[PDB]
Amino acid sequence: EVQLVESGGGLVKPGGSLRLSCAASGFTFSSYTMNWVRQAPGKGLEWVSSISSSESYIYYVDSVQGRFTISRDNAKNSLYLQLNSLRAEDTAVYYCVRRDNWNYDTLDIWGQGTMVTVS
Amino acid sequence: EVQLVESGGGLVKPGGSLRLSCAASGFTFSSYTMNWVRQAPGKGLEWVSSISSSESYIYYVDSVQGRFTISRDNAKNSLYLQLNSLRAEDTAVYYCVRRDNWNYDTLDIWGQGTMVTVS
Amino acid sequence: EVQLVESGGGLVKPGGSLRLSCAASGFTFSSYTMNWVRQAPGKGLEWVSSISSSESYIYYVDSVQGRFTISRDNAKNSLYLQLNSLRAEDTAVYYCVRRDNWNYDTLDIWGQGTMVTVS
Amino acid sequence: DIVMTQSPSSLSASVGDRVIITCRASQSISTYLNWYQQKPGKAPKLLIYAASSLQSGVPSRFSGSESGTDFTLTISGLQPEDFATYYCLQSYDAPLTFGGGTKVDIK
Amino acid sequence: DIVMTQSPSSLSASVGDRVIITCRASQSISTYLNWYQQKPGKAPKLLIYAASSLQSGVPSRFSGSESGTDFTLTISGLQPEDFATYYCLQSYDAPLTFGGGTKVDIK
Amino acid sequence: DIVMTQSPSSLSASVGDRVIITCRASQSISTYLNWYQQKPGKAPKLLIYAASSLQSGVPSRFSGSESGTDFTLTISGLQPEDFATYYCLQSYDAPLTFGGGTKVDIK
Amino acid sequence: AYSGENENDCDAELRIWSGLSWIPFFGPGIEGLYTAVLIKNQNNLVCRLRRLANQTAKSLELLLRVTTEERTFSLINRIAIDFLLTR
Amino acid sequence: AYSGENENDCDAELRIWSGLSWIPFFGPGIEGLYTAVLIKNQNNLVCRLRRLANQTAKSLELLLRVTTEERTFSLINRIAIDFLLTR
Amino acid sequence: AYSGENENDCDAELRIWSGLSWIPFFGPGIEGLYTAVLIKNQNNLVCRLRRLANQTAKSLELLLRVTTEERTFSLINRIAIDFLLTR
Amino acid sequence: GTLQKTEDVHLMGFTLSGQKVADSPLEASKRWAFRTGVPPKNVEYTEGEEAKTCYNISVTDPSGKSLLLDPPTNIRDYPKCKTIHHIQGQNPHAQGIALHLWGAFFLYDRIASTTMYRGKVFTEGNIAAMIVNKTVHKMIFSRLTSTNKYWTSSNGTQTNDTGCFGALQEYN
Amino acid sequence: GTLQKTEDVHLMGFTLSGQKVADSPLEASKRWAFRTGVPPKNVEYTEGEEAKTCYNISVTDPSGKSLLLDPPTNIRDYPKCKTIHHIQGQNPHAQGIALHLWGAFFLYDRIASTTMYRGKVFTEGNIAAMIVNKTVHKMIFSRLTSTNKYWTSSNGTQTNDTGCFGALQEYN
Amino acid sequence: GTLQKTEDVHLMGFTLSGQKVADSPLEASKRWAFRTGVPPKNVEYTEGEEAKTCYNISVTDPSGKSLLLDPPTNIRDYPKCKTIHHIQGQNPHAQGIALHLWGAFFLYDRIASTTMYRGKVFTEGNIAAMIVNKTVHKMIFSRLTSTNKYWTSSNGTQTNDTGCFGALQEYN
Ligand SMILES: *[C@@H]1O[C@H](CO)[C@@H](O[C@@H]2O[C@H](CO)[C@@H](O[C@@H]3O[C@H](CO[C@H]4O[C@H](CO)[C@@H](O)[C@H](O)[C@@H]4O)[C@@H](O)[C@H](O[C@H]4O[C@H](CO)[C@@H](O)[C@H](O)[C@@H]4O[C@H]4O[C@H](CO)[C@@H](O)[C@H](O)[C@@H]4O)[C@@H]3O)[C@H](O)[C@H]2NC(C)=O)[C@H](O)[C@H]1NC(C)=O
Ligand SMILES: *[C@@H]1O[C@H](CO)[C@@H](O[C@@H]2O[C@H](CO)[C@@H](O[C@@H]3O[C@H](CO[C@H]4O[C@H](CO)[C@@H](O)[C@H](O)[C@@H]4O)[C@@H](O)[C@H](O[C@H]4O[C@H](CO)[C@@H](O)[C@H](O)[C@@H]4O[C@H]4O[C@H](CO)[C@@H](O)[C@H](O)[C@@H]4O)[C@@H]3O)[C@H](O)[C@H]2NC(C)=O)[C@H](O)[C@H]1NC(C)=O
Ligand SMILES: *[C@@H]1O[C@H](CO)[C@@H](O[C@@H]2O[C@H](CO)[C@@H](O[C@@H]3O[C@H](CO[C@H]4O[C@H](CO)[C@@H](O)[C@H](O)[C@@H]4O)[C@@H](O)[C@H](O[C@H]4O[C@H](CO)[C@@H](O)[C@H](O)[C@@H]4O[C@H]4O[C@H](CO)[C@@H](O)[C@H](O)[C@@H]4O)[C@@H]3O)[C@H](O)[C@H]2NC(C)=O)[C@H](O)[C@H]1NC(C)=O
Ligand SMILES: *[C@@H]1O[C@H](CO)[C@@H](O[C@@H]2O[C@H](CO)[C@@H](O[C@@H]3O[C@H](CO)[C@@H](O)[C@H](O)[C@@H]3O)[C@H](O)[C@H]2NC(C)=O)[C@H](O)[C@H]1NC(C)=O
Ligand SMILES: *[C@@H]1O[C@H](CO)[C@@H](O[C@@H]2O[C@H](CO)[C@@H](O[C@@H]3O[C@H](CO)[C@@H](O)[C@H](O)[C@@H]3O)[C@H](O)[C@H]2NC(C)=O)[C@H](O)[C@H]1NC(C)=O
Ligand SMILES: *[C@@H]1O[C@H](CO)[C@@H](O[C@@H]2O[C@H](CO)[C@@H](O[C@@H]3O[C@H](CO)[C@@H](O)[C@H](O)[C@@H]3O)[C@H](O)[C@H]2NC(C)=O)[C@H](O)[C@H]1NC(C)=O
Ligand SMILES: *[C@@H]1O[C@H](CO)[C@@H](O)[C@H](O)[C@H]1NC(C)=O
Ligand SMILES: *[C@@H]1O[C@H](CO)[C@@H](O)[C@H](O)[C@H]1NC(C)=O
Ligand SMILES: *[C@@H]1O[C@H](CO)[C@@H](O)[C@H](O)[C@H]1NC(C)=O
Ligand SMILES: *[C@@H]1O[C@H](CO)[C@@H](O)[C@H](O)[C@H]1NC(C)=O
Ligand SMILES: *[C@@H]1O[C@H](CO)[C@@H](O)[C@H](O)[C@H]1NC(C)=O
Ligand SMILES: *[C@@H]1O[C@H](CO)[C@@H](O)[C@H](O)[C@H]1NC(C)=O
Ligand SMILES: *[C@@H]1O[C@H](CO)[C@@H](O)[C@H](O)[C@H]1NC(C)=O
Ligand SMILES: *[C@@H]1O[C@H](CO)[C@@H](O)[C@H](O)[C@H]1NC(C)=O
Ligand SMILES: *[C@@H]1O[C@H](CO)[C@@H](O)[C@H](O)[C@H]1NC(C)=O
Repeated sequence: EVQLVESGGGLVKPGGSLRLSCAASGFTFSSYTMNWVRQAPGKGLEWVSSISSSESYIYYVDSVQGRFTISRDNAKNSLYLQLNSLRAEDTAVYYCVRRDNWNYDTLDIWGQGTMVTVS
Repeated sequence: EVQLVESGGGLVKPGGSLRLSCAASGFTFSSYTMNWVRQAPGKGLEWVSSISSSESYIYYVDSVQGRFTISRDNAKNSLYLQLNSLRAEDTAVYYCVRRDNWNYDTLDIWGQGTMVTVS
Repeated sequence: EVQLVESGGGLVKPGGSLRLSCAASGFTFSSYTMNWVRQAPGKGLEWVSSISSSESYIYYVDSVQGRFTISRDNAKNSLYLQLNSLRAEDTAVYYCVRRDNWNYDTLDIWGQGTMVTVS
Repeated sequence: DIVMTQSPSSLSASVGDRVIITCRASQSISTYLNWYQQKPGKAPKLLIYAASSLQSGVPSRFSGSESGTDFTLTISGLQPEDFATYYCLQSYDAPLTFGGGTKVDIK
Repeated sequence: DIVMTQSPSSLSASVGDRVIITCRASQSISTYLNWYQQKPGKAPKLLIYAASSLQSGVPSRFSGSESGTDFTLTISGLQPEDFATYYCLQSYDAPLTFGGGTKVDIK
Repeated sequence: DIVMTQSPSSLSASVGDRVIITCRASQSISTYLNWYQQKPGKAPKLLIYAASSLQSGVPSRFSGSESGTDFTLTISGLQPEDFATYYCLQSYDAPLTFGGGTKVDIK
Repeated sequence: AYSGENENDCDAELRIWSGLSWIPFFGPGIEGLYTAVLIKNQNNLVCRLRRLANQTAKSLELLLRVTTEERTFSLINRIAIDFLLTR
Repeated sequence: AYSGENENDCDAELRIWSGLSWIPFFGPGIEGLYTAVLIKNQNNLVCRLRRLANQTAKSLELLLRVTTEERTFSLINRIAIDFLLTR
Repeated sequence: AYSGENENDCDAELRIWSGLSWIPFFGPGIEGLYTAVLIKNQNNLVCRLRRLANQTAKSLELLLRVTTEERTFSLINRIAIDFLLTR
Repeated sequence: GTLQKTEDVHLMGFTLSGQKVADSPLEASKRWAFRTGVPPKNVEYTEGEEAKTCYNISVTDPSGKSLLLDPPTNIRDYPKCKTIHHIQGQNPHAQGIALHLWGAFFLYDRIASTTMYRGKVFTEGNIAAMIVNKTVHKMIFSRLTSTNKYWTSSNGTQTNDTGCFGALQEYN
Repeated sequence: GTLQKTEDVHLMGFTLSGQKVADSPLEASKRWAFRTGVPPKNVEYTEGEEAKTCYNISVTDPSGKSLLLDPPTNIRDYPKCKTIHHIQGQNPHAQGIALHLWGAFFLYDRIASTTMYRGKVFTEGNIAAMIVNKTVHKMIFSRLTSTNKYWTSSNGTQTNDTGCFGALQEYN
Repeated sequence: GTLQKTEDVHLMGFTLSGQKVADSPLEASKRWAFRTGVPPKNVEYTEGEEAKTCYNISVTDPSGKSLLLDPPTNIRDYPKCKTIHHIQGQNPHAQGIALHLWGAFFLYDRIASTTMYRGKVFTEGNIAAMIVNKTVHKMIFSRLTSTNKYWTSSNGTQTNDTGCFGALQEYN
């Protein structure tokens, strides 16, 4: 069973930091590109970041560029997302999603998600 | 009608200068190599000089080398021949002749000629 | 008739020099590689040195390396062997042998040999 | 940034009906399109990938086709569990982009 | 300098006669030879070029042939207007050179 | 240094007998082996070369064969003048090396 | 067929740099010559290409040791000349 | 067929520079190596060759921009290797 | 067939210099690269090869005079490209 | 195998980072070593992968001459780097030139060297060869601000677990 | 298309004069311009047309360093020139190297450069490629004192209708 | 004629000693002469014959500049020499570069030059070309301390029967 598990989300004051985690199980985490997708209340899906296995291609959605920082630790099978200078528009449920680089880069393994509220 | 017309020939004292002209009509003068051929009284034809269209190949018959100077002005469709340090053997009728560079470099268009007398 | 003739061998005190000669006849001496083979009393054959025609490949058997010196003079059709710091084990009959470089480098022309005694 | 235009924004359908959902790209993304199916309070689930391939464990009512930049989701026979909000996502270059969605209601 | 030797220096002929005029080069000039026809007090007129070709407006009595450095002018049938002084000119390298000529008189 | 092992060190034979003499190399010397025949107080004489070829003036009782590093001298029919001490010599690289020999006596 | 439960030494993502414009004075400068190109691991191409690169460095070092050029070696004609000689 | 009422950017005239003598010490010096050669516009060759030269300078500049050789490029083997690869 | 009563300008004897080892830092140094090789005059090969060497130096000098390379000429591709063009 | 021109032939420069190798300056150094007797060797390639970690190394000996070799004119920095690590300082005397312990090349601007040159941004990697024509090259090939980090080395004896340039210290 | 050796392959250097272009030093200058960021590039050719106007340019900046690039050793003057124009003097400071506004090359002795080198006689032109064997080369190819003119440039602002080297003045 | 790769192609450097030519320093000198107007030319070859006599020549003019040309970086001594003759001294002024009177090359470490370079051990010889594949190369190719002699030259007029470097004198 392949599973991604999110934690580290809570209530944060607008203008401060909050760090999200993810912990892989079942698949080789060091071999795959990992993404972060959030869904703001009652809105659609929104891709936010991706980090490649070797950490050499790193991408952000310009709404969050310079504000958020993605990274990973391949030994710990863990995916991290540091959220800085949080905004009223940053309120969203965040998933950690695995991109399968050998089935046309498809996002197939999603987590249950964690809620991040900026009030 | 393609025509070459000579002028500027007269009587000159042995040891001075005399300038001949030619004025093309009917053909493109800038595209063709022009020659000067003289005939001394009762003698045969004698090629004296040639100038190429771009003025990059210039030739003289060693009897006149360093003494005569050929040039052309392609905008004016005009051919010139400056005769310097004139001699008793320079008495001859001078034609301006067009060389056709696409029919085996043949001299086909002659002028009526002008008489140059060095007495 | 192809012949090699040895001379210059005698009785020498242990620890001094002795010079052997050879004088070719019948074949071109400048075109062939020459060898020295000795036979110690009641023992087998023993190759000692070779010199190539152009004198560019020179070889010795390590028992004699640095002690003996081979050379040749192609104009004189002569082969020489300088024996230095002679030993009790250097007592042997020495032949001059031609190596035929166009019949698989075979030693075919031997001389009658000369006796070298170190007493 | 590659844009993704899903159509319509909402659709009404009954059980057993044929449903057509379309998806249009700003640039050409080849076959790198996926389709998702999301229910309120649940992570989105992957139905189509490579614009036409079927994910293991997905019924064969969902089907995808590609014609240039134009892509199509197609649910020929609707079950009472196929009422959900679908999206197309281009998996070609980054930033990766999702469509607006499509709310499929009961008719 | 390439030299040109025309032969003979003068020739006597009648009307209707066949006239042969020859032309010899010091070096090989390929087919770059021309023939002219000059009357007293008139510019010379071009008859043969490329050693054998006929200039527009020239009658077909004149004809040229080439054999190595040797060239030939040939007027098989003479009119009362073909008595003039002819020359061969090499158009190959410079200085360009003309022969001595050939005076064709009435016989 | 290439080593040469001749076998046996001595051999007893009669006239008309077949005699087999063998010769083994440490490394592979191709066909660069020669055989000699030496009598007491005489320079050695060349019998086989190129491992199998016959020297001009040698009778055809002597014959050589090669099988890898292994070489064979063979005198099928012995004359009363074929009792002598034989050696094999590698003519391939230097130092050039001779075997121990083989003393052929009368039996 | 290909799955990242198999690869362990390859990042499956790969981006590379590769009128009067052809005139030197009018063309790009030495820091404006390169276009960004994207290469997909469609048939495991990216990991085959990483593998090829990692494998070639023995042939390549040996060849560069063979040669006495101490300025810059040109491999393209080399590959071509051996293509034409292989047939 | 060809007439200078047609050409306007071509001079139809063209001259170019191209026992023990093969030994360096006995051969010509660096200013005695060239022979004068004459090329006739027989089949409009001179104006085709001027035209070719004028046309090649886009391929040539582009190619010289492709390359990192900062000493001297060798075009002859290039032309040859593409002749052998075209077939 | 071949006999030294025939050759007069050739020495029939000829010796020439020609795991992690392929890595530059682990391989031989610039004075440890060469192996000694022995060449036999089996079919008069050594004297044919001396003769070839002596004969080639006219083609070779002429060719090196043709060229403007003042650093180092590469003959191997030249020989190859003419092999492929000869056929 | 189809080849039409020499332009169809591509030498791609792949990085060691992309093959899951740790490219920190303390982990990259230990893959480098000086030695004497082997000469520099250069080769050209046609394109390159955008690397993650590049190096601009300018370390000098207590005398003052720079350890690495002064680059030729055709040596330029690596085109696309995400992070560049300026290694700079003073290191004990060491003879020879710095090579790779793996057999990989120091990738420059379309030049791969077996040795690193002073003053130039390189990445570690390798060269592949692939042959492709235009029809297939159009489908296989679909048609930036660097972060600068600074380090210094200190003169004295290196430890047994250290790169050739010694222990490195990040500074501002 | 028949090719037997590499010797059959001819790179002919044709001049701009021969294609009806004005090659006076005041008209040639305006075809030349300095710029930064593009490097020199050289190529070899096998023969060349005898040119009509060649240039030997030695202009320097008020500092003193010569504007043009010092030529490599293999750069020699153009073999056959009918007139050589010595352009020499002092010109305002200008960064980069002088290239051709047309894409044509500066033709040297069997070397075509994209930039002109100080101290060397070049002509403007282009390179053609033709392939011919001996039978046809024998029929297609049939088997001197220069005039020196001298010019100087003056330091200061160039006019809008002027060559890169400024206004030129002929002298004795 | 069969060729598979470019590796099958061998340029062998044969010596003049091996073709029965006298290579003493007094007999080799007379095969060498200086001249002006011909430039150096180099070529690479793949292996070489072990030579018998090599030369390490360092003769200078009464000014002080060395007659021969300073070698490029890729010029190394001849690998396998049995005897090396150090020719060293002071010779009258002579313009140009020393070439071979025979057309033979000065063989270096896998480089053949038409001129000898100062400070480098060369031998005289020639280059052959042979093509062989592995099956036949395995049978055609079967898989040291130098003696140093020292000579000096004296400044003044050479005799009519003398090498270019003048009369040579062996010393200790
Ligand atoms: C293609 O891609 C592959 C995979 O990425 C890459 O492989 C790596 O190659 C290097 C160089 O060969 C390897 O490094 C060697 O690894 C061994 C194994 O132990 C280390 O690694 C394992 C696994 O990670 C660890 O568990 C362990 O703790 C060690 O870190 C070491 O023994 C080697 O060190 C010795 O050799 C070095 C040579 O450079 C010496 O510098 C060092 O001092 C050691 O020397 C000792 O052993 C030598 C053995 O030959 C002996 O000769 C010496 O005398 C002495 O006794 C070294 O670190 C690395 O492990 C490989 N990684 C993997 C995952 O396989 C290729 O290099 C790459 N190719 C190219 C061209 O890029
Ligand atoms: C092969 O052979 C051909 C024929 O000989 C030769 O063609 C010539 O090329 C040059 C360079 O392309 C041309 O020069 C340009 O010409 C135009 C046209 O106007 C001039 O010419 C006409 C005709 O003679 C005259 O009537 C008129 O008065 C002008 O003199 C000009 O507009 C060009 O100037 C602009 O471009 C220059 C580029 O170098 C700039 O330096 C200059 O400042 C001008 O820039 C302006 O226009 C640009 C247009 O692109 C624009 O980008 C700029 O921003 C700016 O607005 C220039 O002088 C010449 O006319 C051609 N001659 C003919 C007969 O066609 C080829 O060059 C030759 N090829 C090779 C490789 O040798
Ligand atoms: C391939 O292998 C062959 C064979 O080994 C080798 O041949 C040798 O070539 C050289 C150079 O060509 C020859 O040297 C010339 O020989 C003649 C003949 O006389 C000498 O030799 C004979 C025979 O040994 C002796 O009996 C006699 O006494 C002489 O020593 C000489 O006449 C030559 O000297 C003249 O030419 C020299 C050119 O370098 C001048 O330096 C010298 O001053 C002399 O000049 C005079 O003659 C010239 C004749 O052309 C003339 O041009 C001058 O104006 C002047 O009047 C010279 O010594 C040698 O004999 C050849 N040896 C054999 C056995 O044939 C090849 O060189 C070799 N090839 C390569 C590339 O390595
Ligand atoms: C890699 O590291 C080296 C060494 O730290 C950096 O070299 C420095 O580069 C700059 C920019 O080219 C040089 O600045 C110039 O210096 C001269 C004086 O030398 C001055 O006249 C100019 O105005 C300008 O400031 C600087 O000198 C040079 N330093 C050294 C020690 O060479 C190099 O830039 C680094 N490369 C990258 C891409 O970061
Ligand atoms: C192109 O222009 C340059 C610059 O005007 C000319 O350079 C000059 O060339 C001559 C001949 O080579 C040099 O003369 C020599 O100078 C040295 C001292 O430097 C002296 O020892 C020699 O006896 C000899 O006179 C001269 O110095 C040199 N001038 C400069 C400034 O470099 C060049 O000749 C021109 N080329 C042509 C083909 O006209
Ligand atoms: C060929 O002849 C030349 C000239 O005689 C020899 O050159 C000498 O080579 C040695 C060893 O490389 C040099 O020694 C070194 O010199 C420097 C000072 O220059 C010193 O710091 C070093 O410790 C070392 O002693 C020597 O200077 C040099 N002499 C000259 C005049 O250049 C050369 O070695 C000869 N080659 C052979 C293979 O014999
Ligand atoms: C390119 O090569 C492919 C094989 O990969 C072949 O199918 C195709 O026809 C080729 N195209 C051209 C234009 O040569
Ligand atoms: C290193 O050299 C510096 C001078 O550049 C000096 O201050 C320092 O003491 C040296 N350190 C050691 C450990 O030798
Ligand atoms: C450099 O300064 C930054 C803040 O500007 C600090 O966070 C960092 O630790 C410093 N780096 C060092 C001391 O190496
Ligand atoms: C040279 O090429 C021509 C075609 O231009 C051909 O007719 C002729 O036979 C060729 N000659 C040789 C010797 O290959
Ligand atoms: C040009 O520089 C010279 C000195 O070389 C000086 O005499 C002159 O005044 C300067 N001219 C201008 C216009 O600056
Ligand atoms: C140079 O002097 C000549 C006479 O020797 C004169 O005709 C010419 O005009 C002068 N050139 C100038 C002043 O530029
Ligand atoms: C090598 O070439 C020889 C001819 O010399 C031929 O008989 C042999 O088959 C070739 N071997 C290979 C492996 O190509
Ligand atoms: C040669 O030069 C030296 C100085 O280096 C001098 O002592 C000697 O007299 C000179 N000899 C001759 C013959 O000029
Ligand atoms: C050098 O000294 C040796 C003895 O050490 C002597 O035999 C030889 O003749 C000397 N060489 C000369 C004087 O040229």
